[PDB]
Amino acid sequence: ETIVIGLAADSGCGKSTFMRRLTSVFGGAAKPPKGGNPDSNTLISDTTTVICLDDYHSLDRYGRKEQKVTALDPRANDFDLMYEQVKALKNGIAVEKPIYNHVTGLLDPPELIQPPKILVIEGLHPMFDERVRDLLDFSIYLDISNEVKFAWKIQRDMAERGHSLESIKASIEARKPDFDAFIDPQKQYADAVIEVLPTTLIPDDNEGKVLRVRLIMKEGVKYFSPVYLFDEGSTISWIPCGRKLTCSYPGIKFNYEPDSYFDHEVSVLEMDGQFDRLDELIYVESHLSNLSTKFYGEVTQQMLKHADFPGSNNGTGLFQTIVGLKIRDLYEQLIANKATAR
Amino acid sequence: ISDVVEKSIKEAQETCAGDPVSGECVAAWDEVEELSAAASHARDKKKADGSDPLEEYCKDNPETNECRTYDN
Amino acid sequence: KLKVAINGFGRIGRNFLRCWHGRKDSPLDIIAINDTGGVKQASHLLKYDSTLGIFDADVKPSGETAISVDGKIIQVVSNRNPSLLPWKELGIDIVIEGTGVFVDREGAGKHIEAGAKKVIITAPGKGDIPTYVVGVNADAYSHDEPIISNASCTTNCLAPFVKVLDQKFGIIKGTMTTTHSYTGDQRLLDASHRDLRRARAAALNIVPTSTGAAKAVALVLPNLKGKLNGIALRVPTPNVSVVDLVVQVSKKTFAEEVNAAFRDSAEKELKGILDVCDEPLVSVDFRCSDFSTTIDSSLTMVMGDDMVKVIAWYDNEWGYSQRVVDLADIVANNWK
Amino acid sequence: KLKVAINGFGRIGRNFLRCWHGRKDSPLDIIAINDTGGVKQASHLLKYDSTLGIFDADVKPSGETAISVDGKIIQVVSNRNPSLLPWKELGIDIVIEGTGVFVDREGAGKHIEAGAKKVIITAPGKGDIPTYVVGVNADAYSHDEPIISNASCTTNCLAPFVKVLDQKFGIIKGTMTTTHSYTGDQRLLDASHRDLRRARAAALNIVPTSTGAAKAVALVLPNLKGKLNGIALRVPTPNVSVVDLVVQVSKKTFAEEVNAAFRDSAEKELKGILDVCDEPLVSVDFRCSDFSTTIDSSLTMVMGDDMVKVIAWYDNEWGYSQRVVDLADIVANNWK
Amino acid sequence: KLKVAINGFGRIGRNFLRCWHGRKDSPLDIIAINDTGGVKQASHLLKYDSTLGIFDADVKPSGETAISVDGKIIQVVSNRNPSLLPWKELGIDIVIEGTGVFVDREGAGKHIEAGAKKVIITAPGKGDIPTYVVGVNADAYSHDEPIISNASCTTNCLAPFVKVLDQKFGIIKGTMTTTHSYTGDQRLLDASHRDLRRARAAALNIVPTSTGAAKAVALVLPNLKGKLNGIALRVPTPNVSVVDLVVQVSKKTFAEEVNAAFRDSAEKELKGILDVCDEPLVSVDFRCSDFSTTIDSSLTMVMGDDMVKVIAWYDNEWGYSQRVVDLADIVANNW
Ligand SMILES: NC(=O)c1ccc[n+]([C@@H]2O[C@H](COP(=O)([O-])OP(=O)(O)OC[C@H]3O[C@@H](n4cnc5c(N)ncnc54)[C@H](O)[C@@H]3O)[C@@H](O)[C@H]2O)c1
Ligand SMILES: NC(=O)c1ccc[n+]([C@@H]2O[C@H](COP(=O)([O-])OP(=O)(O)OC[C@H]3O[C@@H](n4cnc5c(N)ncnc54)[C@H](O)[C@@H]3O)[C@@H](O)[C@H]2O)c1
Ligand SMILES: NC(=O)c1ccc[n+]([C@@H]2O[C@H](COP(=O)([O-])OP(=O)(O)OC[C@H]3O[C@@H](n4cnc5c(N)ncnc54)[C@H](O)[C@@H]3O)[C@@H](O)[C@H]2O)c1
Repeated sequence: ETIVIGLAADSGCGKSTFMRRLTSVFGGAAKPPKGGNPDSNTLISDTTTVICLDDYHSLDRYGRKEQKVTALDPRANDFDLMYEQVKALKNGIAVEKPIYNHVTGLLDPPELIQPPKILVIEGLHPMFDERVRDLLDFSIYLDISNEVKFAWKIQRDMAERGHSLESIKASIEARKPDFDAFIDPQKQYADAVIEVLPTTLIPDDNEGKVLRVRLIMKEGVKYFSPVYLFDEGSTISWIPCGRKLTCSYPGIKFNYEPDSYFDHEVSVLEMDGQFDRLDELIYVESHLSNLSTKFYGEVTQQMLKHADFPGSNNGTGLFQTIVGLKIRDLYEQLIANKATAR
Repeated sequence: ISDVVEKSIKEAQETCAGDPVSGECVAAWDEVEELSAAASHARDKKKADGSDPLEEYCKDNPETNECRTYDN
Repeated sequence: KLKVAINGFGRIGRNFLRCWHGRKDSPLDIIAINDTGGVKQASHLLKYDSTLGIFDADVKPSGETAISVDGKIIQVVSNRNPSLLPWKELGIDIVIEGTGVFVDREGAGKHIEAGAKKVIITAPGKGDIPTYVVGVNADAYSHDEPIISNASCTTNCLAPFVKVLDQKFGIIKGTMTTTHSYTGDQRLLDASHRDLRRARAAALNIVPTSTGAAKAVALVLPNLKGKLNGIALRVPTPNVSVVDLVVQVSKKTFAEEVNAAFRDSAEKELKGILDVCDEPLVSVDFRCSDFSTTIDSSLTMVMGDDMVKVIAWYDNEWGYSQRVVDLADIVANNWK
Repeated sequence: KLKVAINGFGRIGRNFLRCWHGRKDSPLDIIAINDTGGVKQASHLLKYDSTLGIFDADVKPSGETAISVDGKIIQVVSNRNPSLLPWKELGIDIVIEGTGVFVDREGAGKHIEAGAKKVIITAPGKGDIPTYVVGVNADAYSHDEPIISNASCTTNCLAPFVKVLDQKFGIIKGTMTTTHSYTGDQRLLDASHRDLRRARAAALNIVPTSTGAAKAVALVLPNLKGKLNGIALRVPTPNVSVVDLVVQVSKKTFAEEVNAAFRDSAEKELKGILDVCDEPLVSVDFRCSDFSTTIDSSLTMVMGDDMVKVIAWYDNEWGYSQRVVDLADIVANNWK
Repeated sequence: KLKVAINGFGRIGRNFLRCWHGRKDSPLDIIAINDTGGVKQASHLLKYDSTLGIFDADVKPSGETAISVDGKIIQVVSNRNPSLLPWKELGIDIVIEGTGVFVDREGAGKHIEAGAKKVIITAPGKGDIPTYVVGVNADAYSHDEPIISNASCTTNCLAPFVKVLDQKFGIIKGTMTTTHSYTGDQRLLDASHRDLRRARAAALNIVPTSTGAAKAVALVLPNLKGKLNGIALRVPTPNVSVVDLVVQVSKKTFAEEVNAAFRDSAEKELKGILDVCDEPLVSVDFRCSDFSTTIDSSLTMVMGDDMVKVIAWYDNEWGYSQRVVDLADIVANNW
């Protein structure tokens, strides 16, 4: 009776703060399992357990050096074992999961994990394999543009002693051909996809502090109603600043409009700028509709709770918790209808 | 940690000297990318413990006077 | 004839021994105690207590392994790690986990690894641990579950009269405050603690604290999920705690109707679990009251017509310790 | 400048003199004291306060009918009956009623017939008495009224942060309970008392008491008439106290927005009257607080969409005594 | 400019810092604090205190390893093992031992083993260790002693008004009973503890406990070897305590002559250590008193002609901390 959620990521396994918002949305907290391997990429919550797709790796770190395959390459991952354990986890059967330690790089003795209330599979190939794609009850993939990704790499990963500035550009240029063919075309399968881009308000500075973000939601998905701005189906450009709400530079901008996303029908939600304070954070959330919120300001309370985390005031985290609440509403409707048939 | 990052990134730079474009470069750069992310999570966990050592101490010893948290 | 053990010989563990001893016709035979202090202390602190007085029983040690109460021998084994306990050697059936750390499934299961048939957690269980409170969902218990949790003394007091309020009146949303006695977690003088509020001196201060009590009532009554939340006030009294809960009901009512609803509910369905007091009383009067919740008839008042405030007294140690004995009696009633 | 006398050298009377002493260019000049204890006790108890510590001033008796506080000499008289008091001779313009005995207009008007111009009392008056709260109702004072009241320690703490909620949000109905420190009216050990819950030992009990504070704030804010109700809970702490308030507002809101409204109002127009506390704190940290109310931001909590709970701290002895000084300065400013 | 640091940030650790902060010109500089405590945890306990009130300074954290106190920054290291502490790296001269678990030469040597040049134990040391009381045993100190112990709270009170009593009247025999305030030693409610008396609830009742302070005065006053012994009674008050000494003096005297001796001794010899009080006070009025002992003049009785009963108060938290600050000044001036 468990629920499978797929999320693709490039930066790291659990490195994204996306997971911290989702666990907190539907759990008190999430933590690594007690005892066992100190490098276990698994996270355990009351209802949530995060699963690392890096663990289902056919080759150790030593093995891939003697081959042409990258970590993103399909041959390095074995989907045959991954699908077996997930299908066993779906029905409620205990599993044995190997561990890919990022430090040592050698496959460790397998850890066992019990079936969760909600299962999420973080990694790089949730929707790449067609067999696993059916098991997924929800598909998420956040697209990080090369300009903002390179920006994020410099602002956070340049401080390491060994790295040089142009050496970092040499890293993502090597990762681009493998990522473009094997990771990027997963955008069509994703039920909801978040793009991040440099802002158009300020003169295009690539620090990544204030970015431009679009939320693309597939329409027609069961137990899923897309968030809309003032009207479902129309095209709106709204700037919230004015007579009653006054805020400083750079500002805030929104764009709700329908779109065609790889022969699908979607409605996009764009946000460009950042939140200077609380007053426009409620003002923005108040006017949005189909939020799947239990009470007034639930989105604001979850963001202010996690404000110190990176990207909690620029709209990235705002759409992350909005998507996070949607998984909950998807979860509660689905288990209720399953219970009637059960 | 960072010393093994420096060794990996030096050898990855030297491995690309033999081949401008090859599959050995993408092998060398993939490792360096994984090591840098590995150092980042170790850096975050070191910083996270320094502000609150007791919650890590209360992780192993919850019966001591500093660590007891009874409700009601 | 169930062999019951006590793993935490703290405030609740000693009351559980005092409550089991005072009872007649109980299927529990206490044969095992696990205090880190040893036999010398467990013999002494059980005999003399500051809040309950001297035990009316010839409590004296019998060797360096066991103690004797009124002729009955109880074994004292001191071991911090519960997995190494000789539970299988003694053959104990239930474990009264009163330590207060092993509130998770993994920690309490170390008793099951030692040969315990069942474990009762005196704290509200962490994670997907089935929480049963006596008087509300007591019949929901089945023998299949190996680990069960009896909820908080706040919840054990909050759940019964909330059950009366939800059913007869119809509740929409409620806020709770509990003025609680200080507990062992608080420091006596200011020193380091995980919670900075608890770290301050308990005897001199009103310490606010976080409790999941109002959120834990959702576990025993599924209707109230997302309808309640609460805080706690730790006042310089040692034993007696009082909780006040203000709700927004659906049925327009007045004050004395709420009291009359707690009297027929007392005699009919909650006899021995819930009581109502109509005399001007203070905290010390409610010492050693077996009723898990005791309403104060004078103080309840409804503002508007559907916002009801009702406050109730309860004994945090003794009143809750009895409910653990009642719960273990229910466990002993349904065996195999 | 203005001749002011004190009738009743109690906790409020002693705190008044020390709060007035610390002020700068305060128009009032204290000339007389009326305490039945005598000069030896008033001089000693002024210097040595158990709650507030010693007085950072030289206090020595001058002659045998007066005391000298930091050079300034203050006549001290002792009499139960205010009609015999020499307010004619000393020509006192403002007499302060700290006894707590004369709260009716008939009884507390004896100072006027003794020769006093205006009397302000430190308790909620009985009958028709104008009741003011600094920062809420003190801006509508007419000099013609010769008997005034500064409302109680809770009512002075309630009205400022209650006024903001009604203005910004709008309240339908609300309730409160104040976990108050104990006071002089309670008995130290159990002995005869007309209010039986006050007869009990204050040091060992949680004494619950009916209060007029929630009903008295309707005299301060007219649109809140018949919408608030409250009862008090007295716990064994000497000085500091808390009050939590639950109200059903009309405008939908959540927790943090209420704090943002309180913080903005605390800086805008309730400066020096309201402060918002963002740190995890405890009662003694609010000893000798100059604000009428200090909201605890961590405990503010809403349920549903329109039920708001707010916890506030107040120093009943000192913080209320500061407002009595500030109200007396208000009278002296437009004194004509 | 002597670099000192604290090993325990409890009651005596915090009171030491605030006593050092009150000094107008001191040769001590605090750099590090060792405790089982975080930066936000140690700073919040320093600023706000349930006993002495709010610290009158600007206390805030500077980084995740240090705090800011009135513009001065001190690092906060957190390691329970002293032998693994970074003392040589910061340049520590002496270390205040306030943990209470290192009072033996084997244990307290883990600081000098780690880079300390001296340590000051805030407890009666176990075994052969120097025991010094300010105003009585302050002179007999040399730079040679690497480990020194300031005596217990009631010893720093008992030695001053006995040293004057022994020299001017002669002490044949005597006993002592100090009604002490409850400390962090006892338990809030009845819990597990090895001392069956202290294991019981501290806030509720009186607790008799043994004390070595009556014997410990022979360490500073060798003229009293085997003539004083006594016990202590823990009472439910937070901070300040009182002592009661009844000795059988040799020279015949009356009661007023006893108070006359303390008045004259306080004016010249024990100025700053001993004081006499004549007004009818209670415990709370002696908070933050810098004198190690304030004799209650109106309570001094004499029975027969040679039995003298004297009562004196002391702030064990504050007054004893000031003696540690004053004794630490003696270490600096003799460096
Ligand atoms: N009034 C109450 O105290 C009350 C009321 C309701 C629920 N509860 C909950 O029930 C539990 C009972 O707590 P308490 O009042 O006994 O606290 P307590 O401070 O009295 O308990 C301390 C005792 O726990 C024992 N202990 C600690 N660690 C141990 C270990 N590793 N192995 C074996 N024994 C160990 C010690 O022997 C000690 O005597 C608490 O966790 C509390 O959350 C308490
Ligand atoms: N709890 C508080 O601290 C507090 C706070 C705010 C307001 N109040 C209100 O303050 C008033 C005073 O409180 P309090 O505790 O200071 O009073 P108190 O109990 O301290 O007052 C006793 C003082 O009044 C003197 N006194 C009593 N009767 C007298 C008489 N007939 N003539 C002259 N002197 C007399 C007494 O000897 C003593 O000096 C009460 O009205 C109380 O409601 C109290
Ligand atoms: N009241 C007095 O003046 C007095 C009287 C007798 C003895 N003492 C001495 O002072 C101590 C009493 O101090 P207190 O009880 O007021 O303070 P406390 O016990 O309240 O605080 C001590 C602090 O030291 C820390 N600590 C404990 N063990 C440690 C370790 N191994 N490493 C690092 N830090 C550690 C703890 O976190 C605690 O916060 C006694 O043990 C004795 O040594 C003081």
